[PDB]
Amino acid sequence: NKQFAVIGLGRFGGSICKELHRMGHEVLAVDINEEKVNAYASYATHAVIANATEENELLSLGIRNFEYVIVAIGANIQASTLTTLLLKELDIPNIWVKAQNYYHHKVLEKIGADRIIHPEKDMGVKIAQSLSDENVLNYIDLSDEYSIVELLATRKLDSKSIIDLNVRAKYGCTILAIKHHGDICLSPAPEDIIREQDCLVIMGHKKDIKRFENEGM
Amino acid sequence: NKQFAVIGLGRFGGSICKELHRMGHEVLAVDINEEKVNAYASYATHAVIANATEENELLSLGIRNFEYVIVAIGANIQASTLTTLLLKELDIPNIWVKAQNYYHHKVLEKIGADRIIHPEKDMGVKIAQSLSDENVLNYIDLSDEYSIVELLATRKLDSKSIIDLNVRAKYGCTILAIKHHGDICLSPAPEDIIREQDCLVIMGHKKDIKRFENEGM
Amino acid sequence: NKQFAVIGLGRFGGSICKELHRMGHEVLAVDINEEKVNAYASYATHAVIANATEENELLSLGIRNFEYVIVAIGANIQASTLTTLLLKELDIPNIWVKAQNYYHHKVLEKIGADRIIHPEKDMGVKIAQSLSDENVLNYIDLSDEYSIVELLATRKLDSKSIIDLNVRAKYGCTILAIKHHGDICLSPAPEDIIREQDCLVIMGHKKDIKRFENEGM
Amino acid sequence: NKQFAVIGLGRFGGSICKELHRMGHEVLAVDINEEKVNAYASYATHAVIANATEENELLSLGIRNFEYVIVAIGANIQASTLTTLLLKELDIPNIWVKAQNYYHHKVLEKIGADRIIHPEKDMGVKIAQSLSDENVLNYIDLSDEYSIVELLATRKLDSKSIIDLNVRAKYGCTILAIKHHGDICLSPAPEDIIREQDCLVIMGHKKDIKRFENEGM
Amino acid sequence: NKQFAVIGLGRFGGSICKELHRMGHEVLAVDINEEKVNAYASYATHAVIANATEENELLSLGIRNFEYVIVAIGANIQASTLTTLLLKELDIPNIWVKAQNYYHHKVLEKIGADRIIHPEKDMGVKIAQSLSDENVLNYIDLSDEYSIVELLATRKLDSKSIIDLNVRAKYGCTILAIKHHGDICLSPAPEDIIREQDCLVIMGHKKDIKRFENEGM
Amino acid sequence: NKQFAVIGLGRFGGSICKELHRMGHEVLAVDINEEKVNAYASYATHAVIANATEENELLSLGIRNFEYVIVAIGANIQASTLTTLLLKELDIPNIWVKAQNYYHHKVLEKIGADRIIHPEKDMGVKIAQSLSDENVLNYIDLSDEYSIVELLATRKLDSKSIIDLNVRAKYGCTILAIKHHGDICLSPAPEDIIREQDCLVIMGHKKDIKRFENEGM
Amino acid sequence: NKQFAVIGLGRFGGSICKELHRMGHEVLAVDINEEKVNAYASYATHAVIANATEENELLSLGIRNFEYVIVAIGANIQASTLTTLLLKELDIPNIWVKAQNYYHHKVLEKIGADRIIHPEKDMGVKIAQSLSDENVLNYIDLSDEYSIVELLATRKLDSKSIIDLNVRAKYGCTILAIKHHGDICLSPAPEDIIREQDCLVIMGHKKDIKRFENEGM
Amino acid sequence: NKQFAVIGLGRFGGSICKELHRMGHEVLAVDINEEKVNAYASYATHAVIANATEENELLSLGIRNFEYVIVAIGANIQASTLTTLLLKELDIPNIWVKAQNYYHHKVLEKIGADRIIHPEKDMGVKIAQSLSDENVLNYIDLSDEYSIVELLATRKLDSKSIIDLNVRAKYGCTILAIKHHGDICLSPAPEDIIREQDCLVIMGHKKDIKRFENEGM
Ligand SMILES: Nc1ncnc2c1ncn2[C@@H]1O[C@H](COP(=O)(O)OP(=O)(O)OP(=O)(O)O)[C@@H](O)[C@H]1O
Ligand SMILES: Nc1ncnc2c1ncn2[C@@H]1O[C@H](COP(=O)(O)OP(=O)(O)OP(=O)(O)O)[C@@H](O)[C@H]1O
Ligand SMILES: Nc1ncnc2c1ncn2[C@@H]1O[C@H](COP(=O)(O)OP(=O)(O)OP(=O)(O)O)[C@@H](O)[C@H]1O
Ligand SMILES: Nc1ncnc2c1ncn2[C@@H]1O[C@H](COP(=O)(O)OP(=O)(O)OP(=O)(O)O)[C@@H](O)[C@H]1O
Ligand SMILES: Nc1ncnc2c1ncn2[C@@H]1O[C@H](COP(=O)(O)OP(=O)(O)OP(=O)(O)O)[C@@H](O)[C@H]1O
Ligand SMILES: Nc1ncnc2c1ncn2[C@@H]1O[C@H](COP(=O)(O)OP(=O)(O)OP(=O)(O)O)[C@@H](O)[C@H]1O
Ligand SMILES: Nc1ncnc2c1ncn2[C@@H]1O[C@H](COP(=O)(O)OP(=O)(O)OP(=O)(O)O)[C@@H](O)[C@H]1O
Ligand SMILES: Nc1ncnc2c1ncn2[C@@H]1O[C@H](COP(=O)(O)OP(=O)(O)OP(=O)(O)O)[C@@H](O)[C@H]1O
Ligand code: NA
Ligand code: NA
Ligand code: NA
Ligand code: NA
Repeated sequence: NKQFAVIGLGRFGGSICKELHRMGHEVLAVDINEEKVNAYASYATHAVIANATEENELLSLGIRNFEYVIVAIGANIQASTLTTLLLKELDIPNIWVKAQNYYHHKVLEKIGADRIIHPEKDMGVKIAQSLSDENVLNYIDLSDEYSIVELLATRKLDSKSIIDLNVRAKYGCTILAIKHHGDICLSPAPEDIIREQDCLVIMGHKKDIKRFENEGM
Repeated sequence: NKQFAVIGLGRFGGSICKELHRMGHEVLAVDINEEKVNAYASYATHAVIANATEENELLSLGIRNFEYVIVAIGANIQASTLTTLLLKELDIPNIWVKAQNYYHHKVLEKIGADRIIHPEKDMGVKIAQSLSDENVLNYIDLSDEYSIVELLATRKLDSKSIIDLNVRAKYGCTILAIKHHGDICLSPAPEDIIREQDCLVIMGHKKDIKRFENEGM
Repeated sequence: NKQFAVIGLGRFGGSICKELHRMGHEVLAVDINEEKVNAYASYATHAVIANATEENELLSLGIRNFEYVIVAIGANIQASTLTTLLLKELDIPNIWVKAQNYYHHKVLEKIGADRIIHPEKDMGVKIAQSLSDENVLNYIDLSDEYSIVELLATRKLDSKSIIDLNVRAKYGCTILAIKHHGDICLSPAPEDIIREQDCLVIMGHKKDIKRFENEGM
Repeated sequence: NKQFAVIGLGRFGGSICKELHRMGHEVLAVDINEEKVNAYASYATHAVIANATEENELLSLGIRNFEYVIVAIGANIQASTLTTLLLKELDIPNIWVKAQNYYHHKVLEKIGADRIIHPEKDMGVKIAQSLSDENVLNYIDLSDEYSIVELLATRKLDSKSIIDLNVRAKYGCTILAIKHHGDICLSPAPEDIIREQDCLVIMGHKKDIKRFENEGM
Repeated sequence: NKQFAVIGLGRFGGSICKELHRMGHEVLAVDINEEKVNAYASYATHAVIANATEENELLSLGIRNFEYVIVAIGANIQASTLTTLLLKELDIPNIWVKAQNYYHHKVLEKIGADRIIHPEKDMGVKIAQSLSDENVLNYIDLSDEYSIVELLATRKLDSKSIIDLNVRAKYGCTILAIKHHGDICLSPAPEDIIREQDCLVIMGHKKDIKRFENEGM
Repeated sequence: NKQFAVIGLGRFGGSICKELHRMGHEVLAVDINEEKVNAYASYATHAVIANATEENELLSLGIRNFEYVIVAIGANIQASTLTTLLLKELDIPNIWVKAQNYYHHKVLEKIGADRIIHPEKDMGVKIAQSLSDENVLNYIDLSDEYSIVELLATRKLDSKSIIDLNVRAKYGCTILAIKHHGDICLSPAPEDIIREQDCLVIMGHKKDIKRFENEGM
Repeated sequence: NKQFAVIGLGRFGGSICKELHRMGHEVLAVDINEEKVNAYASYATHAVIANATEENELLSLGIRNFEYVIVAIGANIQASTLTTLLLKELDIPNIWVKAQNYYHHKVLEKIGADRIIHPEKDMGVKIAQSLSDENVLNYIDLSDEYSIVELLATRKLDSKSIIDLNVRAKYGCTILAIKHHGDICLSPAPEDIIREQDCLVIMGHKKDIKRFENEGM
Repeated sequence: NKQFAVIGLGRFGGSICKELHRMGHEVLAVDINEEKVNAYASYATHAVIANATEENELLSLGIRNFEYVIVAIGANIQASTLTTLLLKELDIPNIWVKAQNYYHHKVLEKIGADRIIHPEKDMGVKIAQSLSDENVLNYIDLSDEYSIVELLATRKLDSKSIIDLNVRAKYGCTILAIKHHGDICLSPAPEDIIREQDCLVIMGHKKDIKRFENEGM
């Protein structure tokens, strides 16, 4: 019953479509280029060649049978803009659009895009964070000051316990998860040790985590 | 600090350069497009116009002394491949490369790319997960089975204590954080309550977290 | 006098610029085409080569201080849209935009265009009205029902007085003006006569005016 | 019986065709681009894909069954020129052609075009008139010195009568129409009042109308 | 001598310019192609780079004072037409124009071209006449019926006197000239003989000349 | 039986083909562009779409059933060169080729072209001769020193006889033909007169003809 | 049974395919351009139009029934690179690839190309050797110091024996073959003579051969 | 030394230039591509940017004094042909030309090319011979029947003497050289043995050599 349409098969849009189909959902792959439709037809419940900037073709797809629509056109600003305008004028509930710059974001905001995504920009900032800090594998920001960070275990952390490396007192951070040799310990007891090259999931303020990385690692 | 060289100022590479310079790192912005080098001039230490595939221009850039080199050319496969093979011939320790498809990733593997990144693919996976479940704001996967997940609160959770929603034994998860009205509570107590439209950071197995999303949300 | 800035010197925009400068107004002629800026140089106060979609060039033009800004780019939808959104971000009070189709008009509505113009459409309507009825030279519509209409005289009207063609009671209209042999009579008397190939300015309901065109012409 | 052919479907030509069809006439939409024919087929009694610069195709349309022919090609000077030459050499009674510049007008004049239209230029001068004079909504020029002008009612005109604002004596102009809240009074008696934001249709010399606008408004 | 201006240095126009300068005439070689103006520089009095369709450049060339202006642009119809209409607006007495097809010839007729030339067409007619009859070297048509024709001699004419081949009464023609071994005899006598592979200039009706070509050759 | 093939339908080639067909011959029109074949099919005994630079297509036309072949490709040097090489390697008796420059002539000479034609160049020199000498309508060169010239009769020649204007004694030229009001007198008697605007066909040395034009005209 | 696939029909690849077919082998000609397939279909046991950079098409050809595969694409570096990567990932035993530069060679080496060929470069060095030494017809290098060289017999060598021109003692080289008037003597006895313009196949160190050429020739 | 001029720096021509300069010859590297002239600057005596088809630039290069001129343009047939005809018109003694197909070779034959080379074709023949027989490393053909061939040794030949493999009488060939472990033995004795993975230089009839390859290898 729940229906997703993915217009603009690219890296972002193709990933969205393939992942939504893998999850067992109803997805329609839409693209103006025939080769992209041929490539993503195996990964969609239905795939059509449609110039989504044309109205008639959009109505022929039955764009109104879809609860969610994702305009993944991010390089052609005019195409994405007028596709989103068409979709909003056809009373589509949820419209998520890939953006290209701040001004494309402003245009999509003014025309009524329900969600605007900047994939390359967010990945750029995350990869820069992992770049300057070689210890960070991944993280998630709780706010402008707090976050949960996954770290690669260290020369200094090898064979040390959670009270030997106390963080709730020495840094104000909380030990959260340990990953060793494929196994994963959640909410670990104060007796658990950490070996080198393990995955340490910690949580707290960014500055305290950086201080732990500088002194405790 | 450190020495980063961002070849190919795109959305991804430009975000990398801007974020790295915001954190005060020496970042060399390299591109072939004059307007691209003009766009990130104030957002980098040195912004030079140069063709990265030419060995003479790479020697002119002094690229052999940089510790970190990130090429962000994804659409142009030949340029990215030859630039990566060049930098590897110049014996660069850290080479991070943005890829476009599986075969580009494999050809970067064979020529010695240190870290290959697929930004749009991972972001599409994340946004598709957020699309299938509107409650999920952000998340991070500890493995192929356990994750830390951020949720948006529901009318079904307004003014309900943490002990009322026992997640340690009813589902085997752990509530981690409560963001409310711009403030944030880390590692809360069983007596703290939940209002609607709050940010709930939980941690546990994916299936158990979604079981909560079904039963209690 | 006033401050007008005509971005996009086209046929429409070039006519605007030429006419406004003929009446002695400070008009800034802005275009990307060097030959276009060279064409209207003597027909404007300042004629500058600049890309209107670039924010830096718009700041260089001092466009933030102008009271009236008219962008005449119709064919290029993306350039017109981003220029309009730019000028609105710069808080311009009066933004007049030339449009190309309905969706361009809507996207200009959503980004805050002050007045959207469709020159070719309205002129086509007028010329089609003049085509269906060869008697109509020009006209202006007071509403969707009443108009002031200019006619070319017919052999059926040579040397016939205004009282002979009673239009106030026979059709409910009013004869307004009589152009003859380069001279012009405004608000004529019932004793003035009509010769053929004269300009007859009448006013009234469209259906009644055409009823006259049928019966008396 | 009366037949119109509209060659050159653009903004101007498309408007002409759609308006002529709305009026209940026989129109044939001709265009070299298939998409334009597909778009305007719903708005024409018949629509064909024809390269109107080719003779054979023009004869195949039966261009001789048409009393009126409108060459709305205004960007390609050679195409419009040779289409008009073909049409005049095929003994078409009325040929109306959209022009682009003064020299295209001269060429069409020399080859025998029955009417030459400059839509963008006329709209440019009219919009410039409405630009410098913010009170003018629309107008119609009776001669180089006299015209009928429609104006937006003023702060000063609110709740004032036609003898309180005497124009036949104080300015030499004639009150002609009033439009208030959707209703429209024609040839109004001296007792009618005028409220703010009403539409005031006046008629007279341009200088007297401007003096009224300066002092009386 | 005289003032010629060859606009559009092509094969035809370049030949005109080269031959006219060889005979010592002031010839202005005008073209848009820089290499074309460089090619005929030593073969003209003045060779200037200029766009002929621009009125300002034509005024810069001082083209209004030239007595003879020959535009040789044939492929580009619009450029040739506008250049011709320009030069006619500048009141040039002698305007010679190279045409490409019948409609280009007609549009040059209507805009006032003084002499329209079709070089390739006439040369094709001449070469086709020489192809149908290998005896014909060159010819000139006095009318649609009588011509002066040059023939190549045949074994059937070696050492035969002019009185032996009576052409004044047997066919009604006149033998005019005998070219033999680099020498040439004008208006020969009945006693002069003919050798093979000579140039025989005859004059008369086409049918009678070909009757000779059949019977005596 | 006699067969002509015309490859390269242009102005020159199209004229050759149309004139050869008008003469009642067997012509095959060959062109790579489909529109040219469609245009010249009505003027050829057979017309085909063939890329004449391909061998297989040439053999499929039966290029060997043709005694004469005319490569009228004059703008593409490589196409004409390799078509002529193919034709000579297929043992075609007579190959006549349109040339473009002296070096193309040399190439066609070396590869074995039977005849090389420079139509535009010859017409250029002839039109230049008619340009500098406004009296010359047409002519034919007998040698480097002698020629027959057709002239427009003169103010001075009006109503004068052939002995009154003696040329065999005063100039060494021979009176040859007179054309008056459509009639044409050949080999005229010494009593024939010449009126103004008549056509005077004279024959002799170029210098004597020029002296006659200067003094006798 | 033995199967060769030749992808990339060019001069090199076309020669490989035609020669392999002449030898009586099983060859499949693959090319993205239809005309190349049409040209080489007569010279291959099977020829198909296939975009070899696409996987699906490669599997459809049955690229796995081929023991040898030759990627003769040498101008498009990306196409050849990704075709070779596909072929190696499909477990093709022998992959021989035409290269373009040293860096393309390095890429093909890293991705696992079984053989890399530089045809133009090797022919360039061989033709340069024959250029500076006009006596060398062909040769074969045994090592960096020894080679067998074929030479054109000399003015000095005419009618001289193998002991009269002793090379095993005077130069350290070995006489190997003589070719005279089409006949060829192998391992010749000490009595054989050598005439001028014969072919002399000698073998030894490069320096001794050059000394023989300088003094003995 | 000598004077070589390499026009058209390609893979073949660039290899020629590099090898000839390595051997210390005055080589003029001529190309139209600026980057190509910049690439071989250090690998030539003089590297000049020039269009070879322009006669003026060829005179500027002083090409008329060079003894050897090698044009390596193969893809561009017209440029190569006109350059060759130019250099032949300048009476160059030695003109070597790279060809692309048979007809290009013939047109170079007809215009007087001294030596025409087909590098890719001959290399394809050689590599196809090495493909049909993996034992063949290199070879040189003494005629259409006898060759000197280099083989890779087989397990079937390890530690077998030359007299054990009698090739003079069993097959009529002669073993010439044995390369082993970087050393090389010329004209070996019957007592020398053969190890596997050695280079065996043999000489004789092709059929007899392959008979050995079958029976003894
Ligand atoms: N009407 C349309 N107009 C334009 N593109 C369309 C349309 N319909 C579908 N598409 C497809 O949308 C895709 C948008 O990809 P594009 O290259 O423009 O963006 P991108 O942001 O660079 O891509 P990526 O998602 O890989 O980051 C293209 O594959 C295009 O074929
Ligand atoms: N050889 C090169 N040398 C330097 N810069 C280059 C080179 N090739 C491409 N670039 C630059 O790389 C940038 C990104 O290239 P491209 O458009 O191929 O990437 P993309 O992956 O499609 O973009 P995005 O990063 O926005 O997803 C551009 O600014 C381009 O100018
Ligand atoms: N970004 C820009 N900045 C400045 N000038 C621009 C820009 N984009 C277009 N123009 C100019 O706008 C003018 C008109 O543009 P365009 O051809 O798209 O309009 P049009 O509506 O088709 O024309 P017309 O006004 O004659 O109907 C041109 O002179 C062009 O150079
Ligand atoms: N034979 C033809 N040659 C050229 N255009 C043709 C022909 N037949 C039809 N057309 C159409 O005529 C139209 C002319 O529009 P064009 O863009 O050239 O003019 P314009 O003056 O800029 O348009 P507008 O009327 O919107 O102001 C095009 O849509 C074109 O497809
Ligand atoms: N507007 C222009 N102003 C000046 N020169 C021009 C202009 N347009 C074209 N030319 C020149 O006219 C010459 C001939 O033009 P074109 O190729 O259209 O003629 P053509 O009739 O095909 O040639 P040919 O005379 O060889 O038969 C060229 O040298 C070109 O550069
Ligand atoms: N194989 C072919 N290659 C190229 N042109 C071909 C071929 N076969 C036929 N043609 C035709 O030959 C004609 C040659 O005309 P082109 O414009 O090249 O020469 P031109 O000398 O400028 O012409 P013109 O005869 O009018 O002076 C073209 O119409 C082309 O379509
Ligand atoms: N997938 C493909 N991508 C690109 N080219 C392909 C592909 N499949 C076949 N081909 C063919 O491979 C050939 C490669 O020739 P190309 O001109 O690129 O190389 P080259 O090294 O200059 O050639 P040559 O072998 O003559 O030296 C072309 O004819 C092309 O049509
Ligand atoms: N007229 C010219 N004058 C000078 N250089 C030229 C000219 N035309 C082509 N070249 C040069 O010749 C070189 C080779 O040309 P092209 O690409 O046609 O040859 P190719 O045979 O395909 O190449 P390769 O030698 O690698 O097989 C290029 O560097 C090109 O710039
Ligand atoms: Na992207
Ligand atoms: Na317009
Ligand atoms: Na021509
Ligand atoms: Na090559």
